[PDB]
Amino acid sequence: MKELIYIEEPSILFAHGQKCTDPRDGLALFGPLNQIYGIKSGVVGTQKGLQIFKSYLDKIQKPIYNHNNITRPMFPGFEAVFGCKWESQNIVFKEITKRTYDLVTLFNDKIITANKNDEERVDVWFVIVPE
Amino acid sequence: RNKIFISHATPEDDDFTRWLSLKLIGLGYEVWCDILFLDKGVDFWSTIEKEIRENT
Amino acid sequence: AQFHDQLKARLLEHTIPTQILRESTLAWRDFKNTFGAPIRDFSKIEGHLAWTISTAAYYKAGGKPWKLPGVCYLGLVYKKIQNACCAAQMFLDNGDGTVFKGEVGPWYNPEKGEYHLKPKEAKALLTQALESYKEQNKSYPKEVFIHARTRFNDEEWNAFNEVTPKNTNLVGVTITKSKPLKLYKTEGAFPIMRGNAYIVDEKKAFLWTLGFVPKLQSTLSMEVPNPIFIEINKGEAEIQQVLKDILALTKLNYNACIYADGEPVTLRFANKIGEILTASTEIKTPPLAFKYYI
Amino acid sequence: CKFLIVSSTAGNKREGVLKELAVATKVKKHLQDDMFIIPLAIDENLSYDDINIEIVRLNAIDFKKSWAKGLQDLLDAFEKQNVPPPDHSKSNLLYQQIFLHDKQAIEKEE
DNA sequence: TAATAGATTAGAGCCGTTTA
Ligand SMILES: [Mg+2]
Repeated sequence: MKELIYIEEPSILFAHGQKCTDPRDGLALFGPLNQIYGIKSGVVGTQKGLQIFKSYLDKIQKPIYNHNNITRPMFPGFEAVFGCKWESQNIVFKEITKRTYDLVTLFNDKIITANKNDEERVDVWFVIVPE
Repeated sequence: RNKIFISHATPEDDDFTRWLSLKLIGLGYEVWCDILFLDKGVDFWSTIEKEIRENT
Repeated sequence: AQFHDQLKARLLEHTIPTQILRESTLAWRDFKNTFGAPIRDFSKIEGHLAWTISTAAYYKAGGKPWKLPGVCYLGLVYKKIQNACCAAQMFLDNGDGTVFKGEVGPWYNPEKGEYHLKPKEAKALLTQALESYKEQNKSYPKEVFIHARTRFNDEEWNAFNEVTPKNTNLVGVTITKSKPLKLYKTEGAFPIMRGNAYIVDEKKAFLWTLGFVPKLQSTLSMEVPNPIFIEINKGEAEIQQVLKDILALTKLNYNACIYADGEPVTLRFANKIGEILTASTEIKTPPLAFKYYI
Repeated sequence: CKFLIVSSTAGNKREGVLKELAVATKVKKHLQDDMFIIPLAIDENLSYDDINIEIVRLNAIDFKKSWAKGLQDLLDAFEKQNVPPPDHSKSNLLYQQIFLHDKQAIEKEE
C-alpha cells in the first residue's frame, strides 16, 4: 500500500492577467497576451485546395460545436477568441499544377518566389497539400 | 429639420454611402445613415420615418 | 513519408513561418472511404479541430496564445540518422514573459546507438543555453533543468558540470513513456484522475500527466493512462518541485489547442525540430524558433 | 437597463423566453425607452422572417456571422445608449464557481 | 563475428476523438 500524492495543476496565464487550466476556455474567455492586427495568410496549392481552404476559413469565423461540448469546449470563432482578423478573401494565393524531393521543391520555389519577388506580405503560409 | 438623409441599398451599397456620410460629418453637416446612425434595438422603420419627416 | 520535414528544413534558411494542412483535413466530408463514413471522421472533434488550427495559425503569425523564474528548462532529444542531439529551451523573463525559444545546432555523436552527448558537444550545448539565458534575462540562470527521453552517462555529466558557471545548479531528469504501470481505479468506471503521482523513490517516481480530468469530465487518454516514469538520475533536486515543473511543461503545447499532452512539451518540440533538421542537409545557425518547425 | 433576447430557432418561441420577452415589452412601455429590447440574431437557419411577432419590429444585432462583430456591435450600442473601470478578474473568479462545480479536484480519499 | 537474456532507446505507422 503506497500513497498517491496530488500535484496542483499549474495555471497557464491569459489576457488581462487572468489564469485558467484549460487553454481553450482561457483563450475563449480572456484571450491571448499580445494582439497581432491580423494574419496575412498565404496559400500554396491547387484551385480546389483554395476552395477548401477558403470555405474552412469562412467556417472558422462562425462557431463550430463539438459533439461533447462539456468534454471539449466549442470554438466561438477566430475573431471572438484571438481578436485578430483572419478573413478568407485577403489571402496571398500561389497556384501550382526523388519524387519527394521535387514535390517539396515545387512548394519551396513557389513559396520563395512569393516571399521574395511578390509584394504582398504574408505572416504565415498555409500549404494545403493534396490527397 | 436640420439634417441630411441618405437612402441606399443596405446589403450591397454600403461603402459609398458610408464614405459620403463620413465626409459630410467631416464638413460639419448632420447626417442620418441606416448603417451608421440607426441604433441597434430600436424600431428601425419608425425611427426612419421620424427622421424623414421630423429632422431632414 | 518525408515531405513535411524536408519542406520545413528547406524553408529554414529563409525564416518564414509555415503551416501544413492536409486537403483531407480542412474539408473532410468530401473524402469518403468509398463505402460509408469519410476516411477521416472529424465530426466529434470539428470545433476542437477548428481550435487547434486557429491556435497554430495564431502562433505562426507571431502571436502568443498563452504563457506559463530563474530556471532554464532544457529538454534535449537524440535523432538517429550517426546521432544528433537537439534541445528545446524555456525561461521566464523579467517582464514576466515566458521565452520558449529552441536550442538548435545539433551536436553530432558518431556512435550509432550511444544516446549520449560527447564532452565537447555537451560543453557547447550547455554554454549555448547559458549564453541564451544571459542575453535573454541579463543574468545567468539560478538553475538549469535538463531532461530527456534517456538516462545520462558519467563523463558527459563531468562536461556539463565543468562548463557550467558558479551559482548555477543543474538537475538531470529522464522521462520515459509506456513504463508498464497501468494503475486502474477500483471504485468507478473512469481511470485515475490526471495530476496524481506515485513516488517510487526520492529520485524516481511515476507521474500521470494524462488521465481523467475534472474540468473536462473526461480522460485526456483513452483506455487506461500510461504514466511517465520520471527519474532524477543525476543532479540534486526535490521530487515535488521537479514533478510540478514537469506538469507545467506539459502545458505549453502550442502545436495543438488541447488541455495537456501526456509528455512534457519541451521534449516533443525538440524531437520535432530534430526530425525536421535531420530530414535534410546541414544548415548553419538554423532559425531556432518553433514557429518555423512547429 | 437593457433586455437582450437571443433569437435562435429554439429560443424565440419557447414559453419561458416568450414570458420574459413579454414582461420586457411591458416594462419597456413603462419606462417608455425604445432602446430596451435588443434581439441578437445568432441562428443561420432562422431568417429575419419567421421571427417572433414582438421582436420582428425591433432592430436586431447580427451575430449570425463573426460572433465577435456582433459582440462589438453590442458594446458600441451599449456605449451609444449610455448603458452603465472594467475588471476581468470578476469573470475569472466567477467562471469556475458556476460552470465548474461538479468538475473539480475535491479532497476525498480513493 | 554469432547467440541468449535484461535495460534502455530509437524510429516508424495506425485508429479514435476520450464512456455524458
Ligand atoms: Mg500541429
